[PDB]
Amino acid sequence: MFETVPVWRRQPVRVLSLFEDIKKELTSLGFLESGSDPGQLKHVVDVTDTVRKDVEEWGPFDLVYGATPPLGHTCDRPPSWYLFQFHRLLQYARPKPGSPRPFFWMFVDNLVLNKEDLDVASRFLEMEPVTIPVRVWSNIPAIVSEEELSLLAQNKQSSPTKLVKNCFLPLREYFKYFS
Amino acid sequence: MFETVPVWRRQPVRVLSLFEDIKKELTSLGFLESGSDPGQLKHVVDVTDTVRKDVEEWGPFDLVYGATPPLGHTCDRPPSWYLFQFHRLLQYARPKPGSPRPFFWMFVDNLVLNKEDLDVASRFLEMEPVTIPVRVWSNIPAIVSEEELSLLAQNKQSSPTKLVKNCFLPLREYFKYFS
Amino acid sequence: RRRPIRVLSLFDGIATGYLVLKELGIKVGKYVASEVCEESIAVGTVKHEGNIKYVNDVRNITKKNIEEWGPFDLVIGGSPCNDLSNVNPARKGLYEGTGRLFFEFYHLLNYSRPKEGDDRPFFWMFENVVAMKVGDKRDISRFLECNPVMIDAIKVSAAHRARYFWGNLPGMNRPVIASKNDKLELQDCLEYNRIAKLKKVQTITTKSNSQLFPVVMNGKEDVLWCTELERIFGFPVHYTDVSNMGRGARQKLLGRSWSVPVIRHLFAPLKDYFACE
Amino acid sequence: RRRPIRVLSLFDGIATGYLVLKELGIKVGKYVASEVCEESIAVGTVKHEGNIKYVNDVRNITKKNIEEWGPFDLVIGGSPCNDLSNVNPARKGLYEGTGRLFFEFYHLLNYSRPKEGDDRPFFWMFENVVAMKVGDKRDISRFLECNPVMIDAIKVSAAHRARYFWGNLPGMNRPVIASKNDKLELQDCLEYNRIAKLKKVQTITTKSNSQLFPVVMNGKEDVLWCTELERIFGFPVHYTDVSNMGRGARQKLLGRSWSVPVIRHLFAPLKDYFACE
Ligand SMILES: Nc1ncnc2c1ncn2[C@@H]1O[C@H](CSCC[C@H](N)C(=O)O)[C@@H](O)[C@H]1O
Ligand SMILES: Nc1ncnc2c1ncn2[C@@H]1O[C@H](CSCC[C@H](N)C(=O)O)[C@@H](O)[C@H]1O
Repeated sequence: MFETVPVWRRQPVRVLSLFEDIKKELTSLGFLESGSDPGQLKHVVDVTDTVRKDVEEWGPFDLVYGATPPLGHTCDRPPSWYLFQFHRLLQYARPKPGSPRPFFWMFVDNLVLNKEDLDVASRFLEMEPVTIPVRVWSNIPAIVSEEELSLLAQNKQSSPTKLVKNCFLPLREYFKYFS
Repeated sequence: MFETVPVWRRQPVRVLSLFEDIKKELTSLGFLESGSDPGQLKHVVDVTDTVRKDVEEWGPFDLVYGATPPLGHTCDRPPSWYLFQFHRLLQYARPKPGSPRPFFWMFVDNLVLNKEDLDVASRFLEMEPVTIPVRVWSNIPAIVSEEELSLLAQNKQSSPTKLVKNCFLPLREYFKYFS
Repeated sequence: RRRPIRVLSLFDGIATGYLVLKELGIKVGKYVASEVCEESIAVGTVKHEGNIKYVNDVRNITKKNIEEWGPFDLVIGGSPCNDLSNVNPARKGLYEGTGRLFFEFYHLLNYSRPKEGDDRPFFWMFENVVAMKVGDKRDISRFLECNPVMIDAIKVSAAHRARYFWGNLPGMNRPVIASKNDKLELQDCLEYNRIAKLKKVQTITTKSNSQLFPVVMNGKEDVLWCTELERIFGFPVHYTDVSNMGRGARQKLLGRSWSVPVIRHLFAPLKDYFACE
Repeated sequence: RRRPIRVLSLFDGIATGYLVLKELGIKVGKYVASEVCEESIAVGTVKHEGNIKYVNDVRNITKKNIEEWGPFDLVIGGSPCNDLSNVNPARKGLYEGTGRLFFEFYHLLNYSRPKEGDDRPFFWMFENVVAMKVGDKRDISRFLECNPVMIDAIKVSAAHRARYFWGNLPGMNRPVIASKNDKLELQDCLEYNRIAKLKKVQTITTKSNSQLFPVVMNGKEDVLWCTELERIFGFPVHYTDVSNMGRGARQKLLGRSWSVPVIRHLFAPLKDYFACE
């Protein structure tokens, strides 16, 4: 784990929100600054032509957020596309080995990843997903069976959840409060 | 061909009759002596254990005769068996290449060799058989379509012809004559 | 100083990487091959006498495995091209089916990479076909963070084989020149009493149709033999005479393989970076 | 003095006669092979680079051919054993089916023999199986005018193969002793990572069922490979890797062939009668 910092040292997070913007979400807890037009959040949706240098000049970043599109909606790209692109951009944003600064990342899927895709997701993000009745892969210190989950997914697919806010609570122990 | 011999030089032929004896038959012209109880004719029917020395020890021979069993008879042995044994014993009876002398051989089939055996018979005896309405393979001087032979073979199959004597006529020009 | 090369080969096939390194005279210290085809493993095991450590599926290689089996000096690999080629109508792209296996190479490549402070020499190379959509060629370049070079085996062998090559190997862009012992025409790859119609062969694949009757023997047309296919690709003769494989089985392994003289051209600059015999 | 050997081989198979003569270092002046199997002819043509004059069916060889192709110093041959063995229930004996082909050897042997008074060296040999009825073994001895010698390949190879050998070769009845490079146990004939259950193998024939699973690989039972069959019979490795032949085709040719180390034992005394390399 990362070691906590005195409250007078804490500074506002600068976050990289991929695919799904959480700017309005982060204001509710206060990791973001109400009014800062040059926001600390950098949001991109199409990253097919993003190079490592682009992220470096957009950096530094402390939290890297990636999320699959909401349920139903559209299959603009394969569901695996978001995980692979999230993993590629994450390695660009990680601090160098000569910097032990706090760095966090989170990837959440809204029941869009298939059975085989979960195994790929867990292998690349190096942890099994935990179930919150969405699945979340993240290094945050914060952290029902499949049949009901699958049948529920079938009903909604036949016809933008933001409950992940509760997972951001221990990020208050490393960064500012309503800033 | 061989050259004819003066009449005062001719001597009685000694013949080797295999499978089918022609002693009673050969007397009709007089090549053998009616009084000679041993006779110039040596007749064997079962030759499976005859060795080259046996034929040499029996003395010289001028005519070697072999014939398949008659049509109206069971086939104790395969039809090819008589040709192969005739060819083996014939090479034993031939005079040495150093001492030339009149030597003749004859193999006659009574419609017992099938189509497969005729090709083998002609190849081993080095001549195509001539039809005498029997088939004749021989080095004797001088000497109806199958359609007829095939249908005749079927009628004959349902139910010891000796017309071959007419082929023996020029052999009196090389050996003596009895009356 | 110079020490033997430790190689990690993903999607090893019939161990073309180990073959080329030993043919170059490079001392191979360790060769870890990720390979799942039973008949392919039998080839690399028999023809190289157990010098290759097989680890089976690439998706079962953990981060601890790369640390324990490491360090690695060379990471090579060519993902299957079944779902990446314009030939097959039932494609699954770069993200489904076997096309998604490329990211397993990308994953293990970053695991094997030396840290920033470690300036030790580290080389790698990825191979795939040219008949891929521009969207999939771009994405592979976006993940490997470099651009591929196209090297056709027609320049150095007797068959068409245009392939893309990503990597950081020294002098990948250098001009391809054919060596002395390269069989550059089909007649050079044939057996005795067999006559070649063409000088070069249409791109050979796993299927029999790789014209279809390019050889004449006893004044009659006939297909290529397995021994002749091996000569076309540059493999040693009877390299695939293993595990009772018939004509169809051996052509499958050869149809997915690398052109040996091409990989020799690519791996040649490694002789000046590692020990040699 | 000594002159190269001129050989006539009836029912040549995969040219074991030419192989043994060349392995002995004997200068082969002419090798006329009577052979009808396309796959078998392809072997002797490719593996010997056209030094063998093929004349196809033995029943089409005329007396003039033996004179023109002659003179011959060695006449070898082994008629098919399909209709002469106790194994096949539907036998046709020595006088029907393929059994009558022995007489074609007897026919061409006397054609090739030197006439009486010609003291030139002339050797010959006929091979057939031991599992023949006494009535046919006697008849073959009656026609070849000699007695056969029984030589089992178990003494010099890794397999049972009791065969009869007629002929006038020098010292056929001598005790058979195994040479230095003979692989007399199955483990010697196996490949890498392959474990042999038995020391010797049951007589190998044309059919696959020849025990049936005598090798262990990766802790699992497996049959013999084609390369291993060639080592058992004493042939060179990949000797039958010809004409896209699969497992069944190569076992067919090898199952009816001669044991090379046995034929080497028989042909060895010929070195003192003809030219050598
Ligand atoms: N999941 C997987 N893990 C490891 N290897 C795999 C795999 N899926 C397919 N492969 C391998 O992909 C190989 C073809 S890629 C070609 C191999 C290489 N170019 C050569 O030199 O031959 C196949 O032989 C197969 O064994
Ligand atoms: N009618 C015929 N004419 C010539 N060869 C024949 C034949 N019938 C069968 N054969 C040959 O008989 C061979 C088997 S006999 C064994 C061959 C030999 N002992 C060897 O070294 O392998 C077959 O390969 C076939 O080609």
